[PDB]
Amino acid sequence: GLSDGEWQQVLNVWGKVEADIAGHGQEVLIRLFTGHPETLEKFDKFKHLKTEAEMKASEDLKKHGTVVLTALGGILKKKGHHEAELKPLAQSHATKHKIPIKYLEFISDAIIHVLHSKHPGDFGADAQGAMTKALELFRNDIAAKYKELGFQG
Ligand code: HEM
Ligand SMILES: [O-]
Repeated sequence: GLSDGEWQQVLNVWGKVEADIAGHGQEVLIRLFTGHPETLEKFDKFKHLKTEAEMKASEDLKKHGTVVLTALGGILKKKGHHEAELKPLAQSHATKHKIPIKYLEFISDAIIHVLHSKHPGDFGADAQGAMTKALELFRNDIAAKYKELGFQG
């Protein structure tokens, strides 16, 4: 797990995201979709976004970005005691949305990239280490639920 010091770093970094949840959410999803087009296909409502300009101009994409980061933020604030919050998310993503765990790795990487992109020089090595541990814990706990369901893709 993460140490108290690491969780404090995670939540300090998260404060940066909370100042502009929509902007961060939008950029994380655009980073995901442009770097891994196959992920866009999992969203029937975003499949029409044929270009990054259309992605940038989509208010519904920003809306979903807000939903995604709000959910992740809720989980992070639990500092690992997130079973009740994480289980339903893991189950909807495996059973309803059919999201392979690889795509969760992709979005975790996108979050780290967006943090550096929006806060260059202000997302330190310690902060990156802590946030990475938090995202890995998140991903790994979802993976355990995916294994329970026998879900691969
Ligand atoms: C940080 C990771 C993620 C978080 C916190 C997150 C959170 C959410 C939430 C809260 C919802 C709405 C409630 C629900 O259906 O469970 C949702 C819906 C959805 N998610 Fe995610 N998600 C994550 C990653 C992904 C990834 C990586 C994909 C696909 C590559 C994905 C695909 C979907 C789809 C298709 C929906 C339904 C969208 C719609 O048509 O309204 N999610 N997600
Ligand atoms: O999502």
